[PDB]
Order: sequence, then structure tokens, then C-alpha cells
Amino acid sequence: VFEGHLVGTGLKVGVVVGRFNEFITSKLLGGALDGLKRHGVEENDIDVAWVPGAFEIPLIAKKMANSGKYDAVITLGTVIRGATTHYDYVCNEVAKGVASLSLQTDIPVIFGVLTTETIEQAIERAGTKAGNKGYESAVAAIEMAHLSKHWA
Amino acid sequence: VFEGHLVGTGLKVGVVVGRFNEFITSKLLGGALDGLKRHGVEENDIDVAWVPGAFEIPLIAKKMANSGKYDAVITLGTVIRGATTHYDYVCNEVAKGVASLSLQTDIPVIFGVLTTETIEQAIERAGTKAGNKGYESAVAAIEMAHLSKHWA
Amino acid sequence: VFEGHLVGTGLKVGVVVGRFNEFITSKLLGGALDGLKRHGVEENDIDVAWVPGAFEIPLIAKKMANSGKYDAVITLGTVIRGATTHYDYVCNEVAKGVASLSLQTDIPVIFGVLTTETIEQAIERAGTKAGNKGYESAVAAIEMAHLSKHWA
Amino acid sequence: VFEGHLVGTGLKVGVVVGRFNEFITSKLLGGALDGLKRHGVEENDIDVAWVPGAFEIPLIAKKMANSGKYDAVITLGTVIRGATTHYDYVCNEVAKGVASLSLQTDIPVIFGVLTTETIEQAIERAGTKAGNKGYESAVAAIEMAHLSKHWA
Amino acid sequence: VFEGHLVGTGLKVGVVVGRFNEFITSKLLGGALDGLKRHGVEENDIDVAWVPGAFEIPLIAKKMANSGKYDAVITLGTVIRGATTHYDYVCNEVAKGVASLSLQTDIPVIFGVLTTETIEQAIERAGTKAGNKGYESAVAAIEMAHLSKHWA
Amino acid sequence: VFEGHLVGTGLKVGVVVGRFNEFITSKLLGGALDGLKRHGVEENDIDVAWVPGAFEIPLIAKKMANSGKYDAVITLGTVIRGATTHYDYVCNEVAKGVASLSLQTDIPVIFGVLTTETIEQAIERAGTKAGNKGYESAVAAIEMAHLSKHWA
Amino acid sequence: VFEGHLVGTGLKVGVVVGRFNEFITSKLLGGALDGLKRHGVEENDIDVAWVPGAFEIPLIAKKMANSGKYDAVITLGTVIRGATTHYDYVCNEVAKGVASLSLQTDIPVIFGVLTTETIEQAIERAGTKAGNKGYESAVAAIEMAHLSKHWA
Amino acid sequence: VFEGHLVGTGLKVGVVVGRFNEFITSKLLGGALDGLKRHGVEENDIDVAWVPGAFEIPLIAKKMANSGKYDAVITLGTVIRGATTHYDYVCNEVAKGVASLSLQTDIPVIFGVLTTETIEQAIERAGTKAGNKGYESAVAAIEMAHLSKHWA
Amino acid sequence: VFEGHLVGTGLKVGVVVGRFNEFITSKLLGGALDGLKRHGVEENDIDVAWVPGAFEIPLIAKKMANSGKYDAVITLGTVIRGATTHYDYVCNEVAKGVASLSLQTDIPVIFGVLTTETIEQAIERAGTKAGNKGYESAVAAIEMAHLSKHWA
Amino acid sequence: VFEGHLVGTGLKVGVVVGRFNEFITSKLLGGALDGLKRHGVEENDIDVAWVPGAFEIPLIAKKMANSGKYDAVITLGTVIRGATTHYDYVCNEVAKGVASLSLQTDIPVIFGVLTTETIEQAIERAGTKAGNKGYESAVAAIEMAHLSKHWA
Repeated sequence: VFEGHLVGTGLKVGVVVGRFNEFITSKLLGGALDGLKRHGVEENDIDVAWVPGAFEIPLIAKKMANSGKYDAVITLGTVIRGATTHYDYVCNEVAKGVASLSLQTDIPVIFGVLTTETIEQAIERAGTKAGNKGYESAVAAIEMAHLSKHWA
Repeated sequence: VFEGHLVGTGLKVGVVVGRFNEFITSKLLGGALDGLKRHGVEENDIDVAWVPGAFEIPLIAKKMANSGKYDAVITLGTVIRGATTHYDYVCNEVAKGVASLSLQTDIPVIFGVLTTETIEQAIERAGTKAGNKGYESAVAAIEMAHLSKHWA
Repeated sequence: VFEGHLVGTGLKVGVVVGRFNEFITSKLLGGALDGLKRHGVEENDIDVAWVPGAFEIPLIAKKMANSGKYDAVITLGTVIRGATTHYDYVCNEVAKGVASLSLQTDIPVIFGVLTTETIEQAIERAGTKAGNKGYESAVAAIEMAHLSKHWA
Repeated sequence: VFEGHLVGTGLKVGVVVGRFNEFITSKLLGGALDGLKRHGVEENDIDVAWVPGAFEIPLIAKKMANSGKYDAVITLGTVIRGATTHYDYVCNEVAKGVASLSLQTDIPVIFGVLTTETIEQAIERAGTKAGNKGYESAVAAIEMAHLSKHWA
Repeated sequence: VFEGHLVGTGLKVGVVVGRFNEFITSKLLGGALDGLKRHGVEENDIDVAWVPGAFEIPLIAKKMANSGKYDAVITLGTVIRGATTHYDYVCNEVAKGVASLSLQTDIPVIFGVLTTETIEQAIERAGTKAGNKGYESAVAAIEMAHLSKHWA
Repeated sequence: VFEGHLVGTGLKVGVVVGRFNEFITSKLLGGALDGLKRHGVEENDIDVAWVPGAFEIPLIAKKMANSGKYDAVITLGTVIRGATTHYDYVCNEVAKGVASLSLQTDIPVIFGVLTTETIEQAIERAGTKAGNKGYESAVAAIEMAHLSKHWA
Repeated sequence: VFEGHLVGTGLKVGVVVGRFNEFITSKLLGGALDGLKRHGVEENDIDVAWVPGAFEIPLIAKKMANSGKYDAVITLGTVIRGATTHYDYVCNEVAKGVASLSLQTDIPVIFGVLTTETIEQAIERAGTKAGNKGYESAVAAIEMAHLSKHWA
Repeated sequence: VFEGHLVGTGLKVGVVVGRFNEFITSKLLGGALDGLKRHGVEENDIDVAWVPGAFEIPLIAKKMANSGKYDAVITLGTVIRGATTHYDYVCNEVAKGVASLSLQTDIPVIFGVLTTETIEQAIERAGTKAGNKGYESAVAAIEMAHLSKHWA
Repeated sequence: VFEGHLVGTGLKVGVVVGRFNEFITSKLLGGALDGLKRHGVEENDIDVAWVPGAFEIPLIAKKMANSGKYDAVITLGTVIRGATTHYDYVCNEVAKGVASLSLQTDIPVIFGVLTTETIEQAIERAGTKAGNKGYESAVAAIEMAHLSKHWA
Repeated sequence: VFEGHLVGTGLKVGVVVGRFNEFITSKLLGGALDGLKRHGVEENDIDVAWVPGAFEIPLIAKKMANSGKYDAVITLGTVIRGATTHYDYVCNEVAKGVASLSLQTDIPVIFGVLTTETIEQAIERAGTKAGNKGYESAVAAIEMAHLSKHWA
């Protein structure tokens, strides 16, 4: 009874990508832009905020949701396993932040941060075998934008 | 003593299903009808919201309980182990959302999200030798909503 | 040196028991509902709230503490390992809502939910080798109750 | 399309439980005698017939269906592997008299007799991991009852 | 509720024993007396029919229940695994007879035929560490006959 | 030839059950308190004495036989192997006071205390594979009672 | 029915502890106070007798129950496996004394002597993951003394 | 630059200790005395709150620091690995509570709860090889107290 | 509240040593005498009775306790493992006798009989690595003499 | 009773550090500052003496404490295993000197010389996992200083 439209010609999205692991987040962003752009979203109704890395993505995502300028916010980034458990707390707090601070703002905030073990797994999901996580995040932002933003 | 009825003659239930793994969630939403319906709930008093996937189920599950139109909100979806720990942060936040944000609404929000390791296990719990976890999550939904009398 | 009493001559206790795994939670309730009685708490001053299972125990346990009718609330239930990580998110959220979440009320909420690996392990704490964890969770309730500092 | 109802507001149910392995059949009966109650079937409109064990359940189950006092009869019992093939002939004849033999009456007779290998397996269906097969056999009774075509 | 007495003060029981394996069935018929007798049944109200072996126990067990002289008919005998599958077809038909032809008589016909793999197992169940299956089949006989009140 | 009766129409029985391992002793008592009832012993002529555990069963069992109010006293309890030899001294002293120590009274005292190795073994005699040893210990009580020679 | 209170408001308990293994018996006597005390027993109504070791605990435990000053006598101590069978004859006689000489006094003498194989096991049962066997032996002491009403 | 003082002459401290694992938490509380004492704090100018389990610490640690009574609150307790994952949900929520609810008050709440795998590891950190983690959490408490200083 | 004095200047002890294994009992006695002597006991208030071996030590120990001349009796001896189980019954009856016949006389009778496996274990405990069991028995007799003989 | 104070406000301390293994002894001297400082001692009211090797410490540790300049002298240094037994004669004589020649002066001389096998073990005890054994030897110095007290 309540499906979400997938055409976002009149939408207005804003994304926050993490500079760390640029090698991956780059192609990850281009896929999200390409997605929104070719789904109707105007090529300039789209803003991008570069943060130091995923840990920083919850703070600035909240600053773009509370700015009340966008119809949806897309969080992009990439985290890869290291030698320490540092990778765990980062990955957690990013999702923990993006998810929890997506209800505090009743604004669709799509979580599109890669959390992998191998550099080959990131590439795998940045426009390779698995597809482009970024593009898939945009197509998700548009849908949420029809079901969650202008819907109440 | 404070048991809860199982006859939902005059209840209004709202369901939120994730499209990802539709192969499972589809026959898992078969717990809605042939479940709520056979227990009394009216065909028309049941609304369904399709979200992109489990991560987006806390937000829309909120904007359905807060609409005050439903006595209880059933949350459906399916998540299966990948190669990355991405599966973990998702399952966590879905459960973390449906739970921690079921106390802020005082409205019963039944957690019926399959979190499995195999496609086979998801099938085992969607109408096979474990039964349908969508039908069971409805029975629980009725009882819960029907148990909120020492409330208000 | 502020310690807690242990005789509950005039106490008002409320219990929330999960129906799932009734085979265990049954004897588990009888442990508390017989530890309270024999500790001087009235057999007629105890209320029991049957919820579907543990995941629903935070919600109903809240509406009993917020009910402002009990000095302490005991939460009884049983969760046993499955084949999926479903077991983890359940245990977590139960021992998370019940767990310290319920500090908000400032009513004692004793966490007495069995979280085991084997049906044989749960049966060990259900009134066997390790003793009845329901009885022990009632003794904890009386003690917690008899601890009075109030915020104001 | 002739399907079956599931609310049993005005139902007349009869139960035949085998005393042997009372440790299991006990909780097994409580499953049906609590699934019926909470499904709207009268706590005062249920009769229970204790037979020595399963082998005698076909005979007494017959004199209850032939009694023409119940819309459906539930058969509860438990049989566990021994060292001899004695277990086989018992299980067979129970799930043979009860089983389709009792078509002659045209009164619904639900076969809810546990036939397992381990005491731990029977304890799994007695209200644990696999759920209470007595509760499920009561839900089946209500449904079967609410299926009315009559031969004449 | 429909339990069955265990005092057979004024009952009339008829027993049918197979000669084959007399070594076992003999001390197995010791369940008749020192069983029925000690439970009240009169010494004289007990008749015994010796048949060639178990296969011939359905026929003669029939011409004893149909004589309407006995409140219940106890069937005794012993069968042990051979080298051929002959053991199977025998045990089957004995149980198949005593059961399927206990509904056509409405008179309780207790099945007390040992079906084992070892001479040792037959002994285990004729008055050794498993007890006497003839004495147990009498206790059941009394209760059964004593339970046929919602009959006729 | 002085043998013992088995119908206890007019009997006065007393039972001492150990609370420890209530999970087993529970069903274990129900075995005796249902074997007595169905053997013609009054449901209203049975007293039960709950002691901490088996070690205390000799003392309280004494004050019931010395009470001179019962024809026989049944002792129910359960003790299971631990990591220490503590289990041995308990079992010993229970089956030593209860055991023949209580010849002094000349009142029948039936030793029905389970002394096993596994929780699964105790559960076997608690009304499963091996039968209910409480029921059997009641049948022994009635028989012992019906044995009258008196010293004087 | 003859249960026993757990509130020892007006009881007089006497404890007998063995010095040997003071490292364990010390924190094991911590079951006396913070045990009897928290259950009601008066600080002053509790006397303690220090004996050389467990072997000397039957004699002095006798000259405390026979003084008729205490409602119940708690016996504490610890014994651990050596290289010789000396450990056996000790544990035996301690238990043999406290038991067999608790019927000659009619006064509840709770046996709370640790009989273990490891220093670690003694610790496990003196306030670690098994709890404090001194506190448990007090709870039992209260109930026992509080259960001697069908006495005298 | 803002270092924290270590001489706590004029300080009011509050301690919350868990009764479970008293064998360890006892000597662990020995960190309060012979700890706060020698650092200047006034003899019993410090209050100690005994709570049942480590799980109950967060609640009472609050209702002490909640309203100005102390300049800093210390939490002491011990938790040791069991067979079940119960150990995890306890440890987590204790640390979770003491930490998360040390920001809401703004009054220094030092986390001093031992979380070990072995009883030998608890002893290892209760005054053994690693020192006393109670005396160390006291030093921390004083330093943190002297850091309520704000900034310039 | 009831500790035992350790100075026995005015005491009057008597011991019974077993001649068998003189090689050990010798140094075992000298340690007991040396102990009593250097603890105050007058060097002539001390008597020694040589019995054939440990089995004989219960009889003559009773003859020295019933002689009402001593303040305590010390039983010394040594038993070592042989090829037969003879060693077991001897060791048992000695302790069984000394302990049981220490309550029949309400007179402190210290059990100091070595019960070992190796000749090297006896020497080990006769004034070697483990100390002198005899000396330790005297220091025990003196204490019991203050708590048990002139105390009542 | 004579405990040692821990607040060293008005204290003069002297430190002798070894230059060899400066990489470790450096951070080890960090125990002086941020150690004596926070315990009350006045900023650079403490003198530091740098000596070539740990072997030269005893001499200069003397010619400092030798004549009243400080209330206590701390010796810091590090020695790590080599291929030769040279490591032993150094460690020994350092400890030998600092100890033996701490009685002749009577002025507290705390021994704080690391004697490890690995460079990783030195780091382990220089501010890592085990803490800083320099800050610990400072606490000791203050306490020992406050114990120049003599006796009454």
C-alpha cells in the first residue's frame, strides 16, 4: 500500500564522502552522482561534503540533514581491516551514527559506507563484480525521498 | 496476571518490509495475511510499507507507529552473511532501531527480521521446516497490541 | 555504609516473563514466585506479565515500572543459541532495554533472563545444578527495593 | 477457495493425553490447553482424557469423537526410542488409529503425538527451540473445526 | 478431566499368552497374578488363553473380547530377532491386530507383547532391571477398563 | 506366606521432598502424589514436607514417622554428580538415615531419592524412559503399609 | 503441606567453623553474617565456635545443639584432597557426624563443609562463580529451624 | 595545560561494590581504604554501597552521584566467564552504564569492575602480581575529582 | 565468640600409639610428647598406651577416655597401603571408631593416625616436609581441652 | 600499628638514574616527575644524578643519601640480558648495593632498577601494560620517608 517512487527528477540530494581510501570512495561517489543524475535529479541539486574519513561522517551528515536543504543525504566512504581492532570501532560508530542520527532527524540518511576485509573486496563493490555501492545508495535515497521526506 | 489475547478481531496493524532478499521477504510477508487475517484482523486494516532494505526499516517503522493509526507495527525483512562484516552492522542497527525505538513510542513494534548465514536458513524460516517467521511475528503483534491495557 | 535489606515483609513486586521456551521460563518463574513468597513478600501482591518472548520484555517491563505500582520489577525469560546470529541481537537488546536502559524510571529492574548455549545449560539454571536463577533474581529484587535514596 | 478460520470463540474441544513420559506430555498439554484458551476457546469448554500411553490413544480418542460432543479432538503424547523395535510399532499404530483411521467419524482428529529419538529432542518440541507442538496442534484443531462441508 | 482408577476391585480380565519363548512369557504372565490380583482383581475373574505364538494372538484375543465376559483383555507374548525378516512381519501383525482390532470391540485390549533383539533384552523386560512388562500391562488394563465410562 | 496388598483405599501417607533440583523433584513428587491418588489413597490424606535438600530429609522424615500420623513415609529428592566428592557424602547420608536408620520407628520409610550422574539421567527417572520413580516409590509405600506384624 | 519460612527475625543460630583452610573457611563464615543477618537473625543471637579442623566439628557441634541455646546449628569448614586417603576418612566422619548426630538432637544441624579436590574448587564455592556455600547453609539453617513446628 | 591533582585531602568519595564474587570484590574494596585513606581522604568520609550483582551497579552508582554527596564515585565489582554468553551482556552493560551515565551527571564516575576469564586472573588483579585495581581506581577518582576545573 | 586456648600448662593428656609401623609411630609420638611438653603440659601428666596396631586403638582409647583421668586423648599410629584391600577396612574402622567414640564420651579424642600409600609419605608426615602429625595432634588436643573438656 | 603516609608535600627526594638503556630509563625517570609531583613534592625540589651504568648507581646513591639532603633516595636504571653472564653480576650488585647500603645509612633507599630479558619487557614496565615502575618506586619512596617514625 506504501511503495516508494524511483524517479527523482525534482529531488535535491546531498552526500558526505570520506577522503580516506580515496582510491575507492572516488569511484564510489561517481557512481552515486551518476545514479542520481541519470535518475532525474538535477546535476546541481546535488552537494558533496568531503570529510577526513568515515569516523567524521556522522557529524557532517547531521549538519546537512539539519540544514533542511536536501531531500535525502547519502553517506559514502570505505573502511578496510587493519592489524588492530581499530577498524571495528570505526565501522561501528559510523553505522551506529548514521542510523541513529537518521531517526533524530526523521530525514532519509542512506548508509553507504563500505566495510571490507580486502582492498580487492572494496574494488569488488565499487563498480566491479558486486556493482557500485554508491550508485545503489542513490537509487535508495530517491526511494526514501518519496516514502520518507515529503511523506509524513 | 497479565496475559494477552490472540484474537485480533478489531485491530489495525501496519507492516514494514524490505525489498532486499525479496525472494525471502516476499513469502515472509505471507505472514501478514494468512496470519493476521486468519486471526481476525480485517483485510483493510493492514497497510504495508516497502523499504529499500533492512537498514531503512527503523526510520519508516517510526513514521508508522507515530502516525497513531496502528495498534502494532510488524517489521519484516531478511539479511544474509556476505564476505564483509557489513552484514553485522546492518543486523545490529535494524534490531537496535526496532527495539530501542519501540520504547519511545509505547506502541508494540514486533521485530521479525531474518538474520541468517545461508539462503537455506532464510528459507528454513520463511515457510519451511522452521515455519514462517512472518506469521509468528504477526501472532506476537496481535498479542502485544492486545496486551497494552495497563497502559496510557 | 549504605547496604540493602533482605526481608521483604511489605513489598510490591512485578514480574515480566517471556512465553518462548516456556519449558524453562516456567520453572524459572516459579523460582521467583516462591523466593518472594518465602521471603515474606505477599503471594497476593505479585503481578506476572506474559510477553511473547524476551525481545518484548523491555516494552512491557517499562509499562510496569512506569505503572508506579511496584518497588521492583523482575524480568524472567530464556534464550538459547540457534543456527543464526539471531540469538545475539535478541539477548543483547533484552539485556539492553531491561539492562541499564531502565535507569530512567529509577525503579529497580532486575535482569533475570537466561542466555545460554544448550537446552541442557538453561535447564541447569532453571532449578538444577547451578540453582534457580529466578529465585536469585527475586532476592536481588527485594534487596534493590530496600535501597532508598531518591532523586529530587 | 475454501479455507479455514483461526479464531475459536465458540468451540468444543477434547484432548487425549498419554501419561507415559508425563515429563514431556505435561508441558505438551499445557501448550494446547493454553493455545486454545488464548485463541478464544473457553477454559471451561475443554475436556482432557488421560490414557496409560500412546498405544491407548486411538481407543479413547474414538469414544470422544463418537461422543459427538467436540468439534475436534487433539491427541497429545510422547514416544522415545528404546533399545528394541517396540518403539516403531507403537508410533505406527498411534499415528495410524489417530492418524487417518479416524476419518470414519468425520470429526477433526489432530495428531499431536511426539515421536522422537532423544529425550533432548522431545524436550525441544515440548516448548523449547522448535516451539510447543501442543500449542501448534491446538491451532490446527481450531482451523480444522472451522471447515464445514458435511456428508449426507 | 477423565482420569482412570487403578483399583480393580470388581473387574473381569482375560489374558492371552503365546507359548513361543515360554522362558520369557512364563515369568511375563507373572504380571497377571501378583499384578491384577494385588490391585484388587479377583483370583477367579482372571482367565488365560495359551496360543501357539504371537501370530495367533489377534484371533484368540478377539474371541475373548467378543465373548463380552471381560472388562479388558491383556495380550502377552515375546518375539526376538532371528536371521530372517520373519521377525518383522510377525511383530507388525501382532501389534497391527491388537490395535486395529481393539477399536472394533470398544473393549480395552492392552498390548503387552515383547518385541526385542536379544534374549537379554526380553529378560530385561520380564522382571529385571526394566521391571515386568506383564505387570505394567495389567495396571494399564485395569485403568483402561476403568476409564470406559463415557462409553456405551 | 506373608505378602503385601496394593490397594490403599484407607491409607495415611506422608511425603518429604527436597527442594534442591526442584526441576526434577517436582515431577518426581507429582509421580507419587498421583500414584497414591489413583491407587485409592485420598488426595486429601497426603502431607508433603519441603526440605532444603536431601541431606535434611532424614531429620524431617523422622519427625513425620515419629509423628505417628502416617502408615508410611515417602522420601523424594534428587542429587546429581558435581566436580567434588560432596555428592557422595550427601547421597550416602540420605540413603543412610532414610535408609535403614529409620527402622527404629517401625513405620515404613520408602527411599525414593534419585542419585544419578547426569541431569539427563535424573530426567530419565523423573517420568521418562525409565518411568517415574516417585510413582514407583508410592506403590512401594502402599505395599509396605499393608504389611502388619507389630513388635510387642 | 509443610514448607519453611525464610525470614529468621527471631532465631538463635550457632556456628562451628574449622581453622584448617582458614583461607577458605574465613570468607566462608562470611555466610554467617551478611547471610543470617540480612535474613533477620539478630547480630547478637549468633555465636561462633572455632575448632582445629573438620574432624573436631562433630564433637563441638554437639555441645552447642545440646546446650539448647540455638534453634539451629550451622557447621562450616573446608577439606581438600591430599596425596593420602586421609582426606576420605575425614570428610566421611564430618558428614557422618553432622548427619547421624542431628537425629539424636532433633535440632537442625546444617552441613556446610566444603569437600573438594582443588584449592580452586574451594574458592569456587566460597564466594566465586558457585556462590558462597556458607551463605546458602545459613538460608537452609533458618528454614530448617523455622520448619520444626510439627515437632516436640 | 591541565593536569590532575593527586592529593585528595578534602574529598568526599562514594563507592558502589558488587556482592557477587565477594571473595574478590572484598579485597578489591581494599582499594578504597588503604587507598583513599593514604592519599588524604578522611576515614569513613567515604560511603560504600553494596549491590547484588555487577549489573545493579549502574543504577545505584547513579542514585549516589546523582545528587551532590561526593566529588567522585567509584564502582567496584567482579565478573568471571561462565559457560554462557551471559558474562558478556553483564560486563558490557556495566561498563556501558558507568561510562554513558558518567557524562549525564558530570560527576566523575570511575569504572573499576574486573572482567576476567579465570578466578586466577581476578586474584591476579585484586592485590596480586598486577596490584589492586581497586586502589588504582581510587587514585583515578581523586585525580578526576581535582579536574572539575573547567578551562581558560 | 568461642575460641580455644592453646596454653596447656595445667592439662593432663593421655595417648594411645600403635606398635605396628613403629619406625614411623615412634617419631610420631616423640613429636606429640614434645608438643604437649613444650606447650605447658607437665611431662608426667602424660600417659602412653601401646597397642598392637591401629585396629586396636579404638578400644584402648575408649578405656582411657572412660577412665576419667585425662583432659584429652591423642590417638597415634600409622597404616600403609598393601596388596590387599585390608588397608581400607583398618584405616576406616580406626577413624570410624575414634570419631564415633569421641561423641559417646563427650571427651576430646584427637585422631592422629597416618593413613598413607608410601613409606615415603609416612616419613614425609612424621617430622619431614609436611611437619610432624603427632606434634600437630597435641596442639589440637590442648585446644579441644579448653573448648570441650572443662567447657560444657 | 604503623602504616606509612602517602602524601609527601614537605619532602626532599633524590634520584639516581643510569644513562645506559637511556631509551628506557628516560621514561622511567618520568616516574619522578608526574609522580612525586602529583603526590605533593615540590617541582624540582628533587635532584637527579646521572651515572654511566646501573653498576655505578650504588656509589652515587650513597654520596647523596650519605649526608642529609633528602628524606629518601630513589634509584632508577635498566639492565637487559645479553649473551654473557655479565647481565647477572651487574643486576646482583646493583640490588646488592642499593639494599645492603640502605641499612648503613638508615635513610630510605628505594630500589627501582629494571631487570628484564627483553627490550619489550623493559618497555612493558616503563609506562606500558604493567605501568611505570618509576612512578611506583616514587610512591614507595614517599611512604618509606613517612615511616622514619621509630616505635612506641
